[PDB]
Amino acid sequence: GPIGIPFPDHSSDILSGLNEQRTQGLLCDVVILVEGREFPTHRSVLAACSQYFKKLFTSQNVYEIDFVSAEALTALMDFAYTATLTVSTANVGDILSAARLLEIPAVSHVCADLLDR
Amino acid sequence: GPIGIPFPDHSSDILSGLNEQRTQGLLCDVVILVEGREFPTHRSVLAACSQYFKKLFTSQNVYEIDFVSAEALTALMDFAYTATLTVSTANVGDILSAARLLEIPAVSHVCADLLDR
Repeated sequence: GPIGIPFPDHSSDILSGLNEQRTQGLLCDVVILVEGREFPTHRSVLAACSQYFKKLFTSQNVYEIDFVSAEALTALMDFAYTATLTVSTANVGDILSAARLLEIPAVSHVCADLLDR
Repeated sequence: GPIGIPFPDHSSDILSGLNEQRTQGLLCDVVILVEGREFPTHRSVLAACSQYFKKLFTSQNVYEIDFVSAEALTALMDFAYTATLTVSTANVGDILSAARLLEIPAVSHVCADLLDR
């Protein structure tokens, strides 16, 4: 009969490979531009993470985003590609604003819970 | 801050979204053709998963892959996008030869051991 063989580290290894690709600018199909900083990424990974980008890409190589800061987009990209959110009580309000406009629920829920109320 | 908050299930969330994309033919940038069967996929994900595909995509939009069976490619694509490989007594040597040619070392190790037993 069929045997299922699970691979515990597989999804981490796939994400690590996609992160290596943006870091080298290899096989990226899109560039986001925010405050003069370029972010080579994958439209597929952005859409799996952000309902804003999913909507944008399912209806250019370059997309200029004006409604978030470069600092916040950097935190949010690093999270999408590495699974770790780097944040301070100085920039958490900025990260939360951006996560709410880009519609990234994991981030927007954790940031708002830190600040609730 | 700065403080690195880990999200332990994020990598599986990303892969789940990539798998939904593939299952529907959405945001897929390449088609693999094997025995008249069409598999819409992402070259970034295949390269992250297979050293053969990494070299191929970093060296068209449709590729006919004649050196693996449709049965073996189906199993290996499901693996790439889900983290579980499903095999049987009857198809294990076939998945083992495809994993060696596609340079997917994690799969060939498990399959070799299954076959030798």
